[PDB]
Amino acid sequence: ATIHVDGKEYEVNGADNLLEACLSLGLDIPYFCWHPALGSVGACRQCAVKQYQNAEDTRGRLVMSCMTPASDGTFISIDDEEAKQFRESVVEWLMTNHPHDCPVCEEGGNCHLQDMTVMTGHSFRRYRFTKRTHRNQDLGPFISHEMNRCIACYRCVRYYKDYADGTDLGVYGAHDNVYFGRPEDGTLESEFSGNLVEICPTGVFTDKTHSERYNRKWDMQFAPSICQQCSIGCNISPGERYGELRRIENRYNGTVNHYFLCDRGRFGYGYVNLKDRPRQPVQRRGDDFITLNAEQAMQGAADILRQSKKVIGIGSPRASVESNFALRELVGEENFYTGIAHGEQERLQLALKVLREGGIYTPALREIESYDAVLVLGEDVTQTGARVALAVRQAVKGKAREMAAAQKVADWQIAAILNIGQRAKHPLFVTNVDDTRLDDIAAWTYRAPVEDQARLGFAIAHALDNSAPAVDGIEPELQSKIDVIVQALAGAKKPLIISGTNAGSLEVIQAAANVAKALKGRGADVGITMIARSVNSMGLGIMGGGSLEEALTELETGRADAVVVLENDLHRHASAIRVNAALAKAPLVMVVDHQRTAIMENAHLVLSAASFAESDGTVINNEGRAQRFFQVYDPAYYDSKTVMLESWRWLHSLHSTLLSREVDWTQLDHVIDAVVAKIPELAGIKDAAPDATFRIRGQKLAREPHRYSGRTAMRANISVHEPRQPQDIDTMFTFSMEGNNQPTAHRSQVPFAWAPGWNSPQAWNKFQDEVGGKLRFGDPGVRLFETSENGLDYFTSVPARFQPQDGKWRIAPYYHLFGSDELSQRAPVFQSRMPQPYIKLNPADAAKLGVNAGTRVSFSYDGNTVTLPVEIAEGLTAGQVGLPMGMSGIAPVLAGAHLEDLKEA
Amino acid sequence: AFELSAAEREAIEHEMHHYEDPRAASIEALKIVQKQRGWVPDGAIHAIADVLGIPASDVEGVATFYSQIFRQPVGRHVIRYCDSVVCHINGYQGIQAALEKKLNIKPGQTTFDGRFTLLPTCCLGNCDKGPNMMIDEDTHAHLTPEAIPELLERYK
Amino acid sequence: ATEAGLLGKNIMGTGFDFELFVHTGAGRYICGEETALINSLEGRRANPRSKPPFPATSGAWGKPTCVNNVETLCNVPAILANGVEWYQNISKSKDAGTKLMGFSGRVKNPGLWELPFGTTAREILEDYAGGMRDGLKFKAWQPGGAGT
Ligand SMILES: Cc1cc2nc3c(=O)[nH]c(=O)nc-3n(C[C@H](O)[C@H](O)[C@H](O)COP(=O)(O)O)c2cc1C
Ligand code: SF4
Ligand code: SF4
Ligand code: SF4
Ligand code: FES
Ligand code: FES
Ligand SMILES: [Ca+2]
Repeated sequence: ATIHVDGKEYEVNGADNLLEACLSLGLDIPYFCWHPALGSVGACRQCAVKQYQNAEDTRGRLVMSCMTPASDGTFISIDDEEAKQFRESVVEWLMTNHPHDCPVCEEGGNCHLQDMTVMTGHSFRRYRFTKRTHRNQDLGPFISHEMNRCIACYRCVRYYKDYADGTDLGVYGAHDNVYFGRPEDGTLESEFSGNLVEICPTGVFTDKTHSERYNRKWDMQFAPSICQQCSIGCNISPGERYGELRRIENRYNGTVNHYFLCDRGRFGYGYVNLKDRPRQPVQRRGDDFITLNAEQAMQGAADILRQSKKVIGIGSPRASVESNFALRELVGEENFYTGIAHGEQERLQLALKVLREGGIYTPALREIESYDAVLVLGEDVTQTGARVALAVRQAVKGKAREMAAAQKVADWQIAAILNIGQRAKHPLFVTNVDDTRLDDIAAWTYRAPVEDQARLGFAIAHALDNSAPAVDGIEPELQSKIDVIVQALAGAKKPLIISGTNAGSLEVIQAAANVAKALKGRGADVGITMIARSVNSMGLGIMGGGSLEEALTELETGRADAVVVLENDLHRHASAIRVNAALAKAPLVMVVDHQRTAIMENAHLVLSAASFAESDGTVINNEGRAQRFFQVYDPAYYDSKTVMLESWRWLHSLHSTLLSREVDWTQLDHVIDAVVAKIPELAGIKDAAPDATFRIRGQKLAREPHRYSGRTAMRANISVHEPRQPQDIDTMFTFSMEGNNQPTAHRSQVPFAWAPGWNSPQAWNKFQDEVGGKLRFGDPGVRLFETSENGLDYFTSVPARFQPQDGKWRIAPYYHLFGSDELSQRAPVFQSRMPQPYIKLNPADAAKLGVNAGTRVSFSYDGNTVTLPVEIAEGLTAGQVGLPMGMSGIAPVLAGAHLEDLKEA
Repeated sequence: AFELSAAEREAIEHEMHHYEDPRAASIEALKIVQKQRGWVPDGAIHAIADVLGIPASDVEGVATFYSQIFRQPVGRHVIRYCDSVVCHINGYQGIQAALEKKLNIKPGQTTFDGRFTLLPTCCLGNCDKGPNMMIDEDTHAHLTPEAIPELLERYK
Repeated sequence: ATEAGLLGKNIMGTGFDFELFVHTGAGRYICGEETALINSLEGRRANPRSKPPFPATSGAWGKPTCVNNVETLCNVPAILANGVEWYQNISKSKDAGTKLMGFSGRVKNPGLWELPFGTTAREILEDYAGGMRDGLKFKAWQPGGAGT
């Protein structure tokens, strides 16, 4: 299409509206109610331009650019005097009731309303009457509410209800008394409620966790990082001030997470700021805990390791690829053990084999929204891979999108699309041990044990393809439900099969692979998604190694007398008594970690490792994409006694001091080169980000904005002499403002979005190739493996149906977005959001045991009689006890296990 | 707490039969609850939402959008005087002042005995016979300030 | 009409099924706007909708919908019963048929009369409304409601 803006010719997409087309061209049109991910509704009336009928037209008329298609031969003017006057008048009308709040408002300096007030040129107030006022609501521990600042742009309700499918936020009242919030005080129930603080263009919805230690956007030190709280790999911009992690902002990745995070990623960062974190190397000498610097810690550890007869290393899926590789190089490949249990390792390696050998394409997180039917087997996605659940909700809305496209409705006219679609949706079928949060939009939900969910998957695969193994013993009603799923999946152009390792069942993953293979054999464009457990579960699976049980066996038999545990608490993957006994038997325990864990009491040496905020590295997400995270700040800048290094730096220096008796702190690119030289399956992590020599016209990439303040005073109380700028030899970023963050700079790692005149998250428009698309020079992160040419065979190991044995209680896993992840559950703001510990019981089982809801019952696992209160689960099948995985005292390895003597305390 | 009565629930499902989407019975469900209890209390929002299968935020948005759905307690009789343009020409201000004097309450308020609540309302579609008022279900036209106390006695 | 077969199933034996409901409002002036009317009928807040699409293609619950005033639908049966030629020759004006017109507000006879299009406002004011009341002089008038 061809448009003429202010007498200048432009080539645009005709299927776009004029606002997103002009913003993609670099032109500035003020806007409030439009969002790239939410569509156009034409509410705020801010985006007025003057449209002319033809070239020889001087009158024109004011139109909404967001509601006007960018059709071929379209003549508009942005800088027309009447259009500018009307846009200024719209800002002025918004300003009549706006509170005098910018100094005490958390949005200030990051506020889209401030930016558009300045952009329209409105700075003189002639309104003299009263301003309307609203009372605020309590919205829970994450979101702070201030309705005075609302401009009634309806972005919050459109995102929360129409996009995120939330139910507890709405708009109330009428005329100028419209109110946006909950129907009563309470916590916002959506797992994606935290995106309101970026969706809202004003300071109505703000980050309460950031508000506690508030600082302005210009004062932040930003880095591009990867969220560490699950396996999805959403791109984040952590921002630090005064040595503490202050905020997690969304970093736009047009391939993975685009505009949105989940609440665990956004608000679960508080473990970085915990005061009990190790900051120096500490050696246990008898009952004394002496503090070492880096060099003598390396020398003492190297001497003791040299005296040892066999050193084993226990990695973790929390640690990066480089850290796990450095531990593997320190101890040797045959002495390296993954820190996860044997069953978890089997499930993770099966998921990896399905992903990189199954011949079925695995989609990125944005690509999930383009699928026409979804079958989720076993994986409680909202509690384990939440952003996948949000993308699945978008894929469900795809049917209304297609129906509206059949009626020649433009794809941005979202209200017309929703009106045409009504309650029609693409088919979604979820299976779990109980109800999920996707049940509101799912075409069907199967509440069954993991064996029965696997049998349902195998039956679906057999009915799709007769070469798949059959299932004997399916009831006719379950058969009818299976047939419903089969005709929904067979008639889909793009079916998607989602599973993962969190169900605790190998057979669930096998059944999902069988369904995907059966759909691939019929010629469908089938995709498969595997949800892993942790941020680098897939990287640890690719690297490989022995299980934690084998490492504990080596420690117990005395074959290994030295153990180096990297970033692993070891209690989530094995019983605490066995771990404690094996670690007490070992004459040397060294723990390299950034969190004070329970195994540090028996540790002979503790190395103060860096968390993700203080370290660089690579993590492989659930789709196999290698992504680099960069260090946010120097931990030694304020506290000069802090010796907190990257885990790979500690382990490389330990290996060098063990070999040549000399220290070697090395560089990140050297470790990455060693990884890609030694492990060819991880060769793609080299191209996840450019090396430390990368420059934009000779200059590095700035971590902090150009208006960063307090350089000669932030450390003045410690010393009036300003310290040296922290040097970054590892990456291409600099720990200063003296660098490049231009939106036109040829790079893919953007620490934060800022453009002149766009101080809010709307500056990501300037950083994109087209608005709502990808980053201008490509989204960061590369895929490790391509889709294989040939697939796997059908898995013939169809399990038998679940049978409740008397006196034995099968543990059904229950996951929680707030509580199941280890580091995020250590965050203090999550404790209020955390559910109270519980045990779920069937009504028949609770009546048989003579217990009601709330009564405290006790059970013994690995010789630990623990007591929990009972709540009644309607959807749980009898013979099962529902336990909250990943919580304190309940390890995630308990999923699929069995319970004895479960009786009332 | 709030519990929907059997008659209210049955009327709500009967209204749900009239449409292809049960959300379309939200206004009439709120009106049914208001007709039974004078107004719509806070628990009625959640009850109507549970019966209709729609979120409580949507029911509250509907209830607070429409002016004749009362989300605050009202008196036994709701006086609604027209304050629109033709009744302004015909002199609704004298009628309003007579109501002020007789009831001793401002518009939007309720009398101390809970007998009356005074409310302005938009044009009642009776402009040729103005000024107009609407007590609970009866519209009174050709109003004069002298006839207002006589009109208010027949609503006990 | 339902008891006499004018409404319901098989009206006049023609096989046409038509059910007529009465939806009572809850008091907002914006509900008369046709797309806001459709939103209110669906049980939502009565915000209007952007056009296009018009309700004829996707209106109530996404279906084809036609919204018409009471007086238009009341003009329909006389057109169908007496014919097009009678309706065109009601008056010699560009707007065909009769219209309910009136005058209100401190006139001698405020009311409503069915008049052909092209009737002057002076004819309605004096010959039908009786002019202004005694002691009052004409100052202004609004032709078609508060929004004119
Ligand atoms: C704010 C607003 C309120 C309206 N209220 C009414 C109304 O109460 N009754 C009505 O028939 N039309 C009303 N209309 C006009 C309708 O939008 C629509 O044109 C009409 O109801 C049906 O069209 P018709 O005149 O061809 O029958 C209103 C329009 C607006 C903008
Ligand atoms: S929302 Fe924006 S304009 Fe309003 S007080 Fe806050 S910073 Fe100022
Ligand atoms: S609360 Fe924020 S997002 Fe919602 S309408 Fe008001 S300004 Fe817009
Ligand atoms: S979905 Fe996972 S990776 Fe993404 S923000 Fe949430 S916890 Fe982080
Ligand atoms: S952005 Fe177009 S009217 Fe709001
Ligand atoms: S102006 Fe009062 S009834 Fe119409
Ligand atoms: Ca570094």
